[PDB]
Amino acid sequence: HWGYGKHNGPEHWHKDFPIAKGERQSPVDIDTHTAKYDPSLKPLSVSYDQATSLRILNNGHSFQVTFDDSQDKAVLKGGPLDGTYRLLQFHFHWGSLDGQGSEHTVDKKKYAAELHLVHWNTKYGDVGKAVQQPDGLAVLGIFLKVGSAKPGLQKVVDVLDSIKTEGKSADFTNFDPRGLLPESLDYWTYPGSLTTPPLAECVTWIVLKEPISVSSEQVLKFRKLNFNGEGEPEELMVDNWRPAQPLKNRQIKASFK
Ligand SMILES: NS(=O)(=O)c1ccc(-c2ccccc2)cc1
Ligand SMILES: [Zn+2]
Repeated sequence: HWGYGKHNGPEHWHKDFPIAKGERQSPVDIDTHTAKYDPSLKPLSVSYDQATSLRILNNGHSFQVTFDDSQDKAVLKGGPLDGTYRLLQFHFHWGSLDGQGSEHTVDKKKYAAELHLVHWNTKYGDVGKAVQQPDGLAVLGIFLKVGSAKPGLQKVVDVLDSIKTEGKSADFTNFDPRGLLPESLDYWTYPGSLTTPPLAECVTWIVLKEPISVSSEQVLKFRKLNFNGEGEPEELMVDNWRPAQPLKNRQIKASFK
């Protein structure tokens, strides 16, 4: 199946998922001088006070923290969105070195990593239905740069040796995703897609302008994870990012002047 190496990486994905060459693929480069300020954009509403985390999982392409989405516990609203979207999971994309790893770029600048908080539109009832709709998901993207440690990330870092290889999972209850957010919720937004297969064109992307800082020790622990399952030749889970895709007939809008 698909992955991030020479022979199964993003250049190959269109063969099994031909929407890879579609009209609203993600990620994209955010040209900040071309993105237009929209004064009609509302502030984001991030309501995570009741978030209920469940598990942390190595899925062979990232690690994921999954939440209870059977109720409106942790929801994203406002911004460019109409309706309520429930937080299902978050995961990251990162590099083998600090100068690459993010999926979106800002004036061609690459961050060391990128956090994706994945939400689905409750009017579609479940995420499987939502992925089939052009407004089915909203992914909140947050850049990571290397500098000071992010204290709200360390509980995640602490447990990664227990899910080194594909298929391993662990209890990861009582995690507060509010500890991963930057101060500002100013954002860019465009219509796009999932950045891994099935690459469905179902995502309103909301990318925050302010990155969070993480320490070199924290990102080091990401780079120690493995794509392989246990017992297979060890291939470090690094550079699990899709490069920027053609913007085509899309405009990126900014919530801030
Ligand atoms: N990297 S991402 O754009 O935030 C992403 C989120 C969810 C999914 C996904 C995969 C399978 C079923 C539902 C959602 C894929 C990519
Ligand atoms: Zn992602």
